Amino acid sequence: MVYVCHFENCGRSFNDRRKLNRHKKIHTR
Ligand SMILES: [Zn+2]
Repeated sequence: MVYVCHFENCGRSFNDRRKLNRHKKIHTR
């Protein structure tokens, strides 16, 4: 349904897992 990348500085809301599974790159390496 909805997914909120409320990381230790982020806060991005998304309406599918694919948007989060691609946003995760902004928190990779
Ligand atoms: Zn995030």
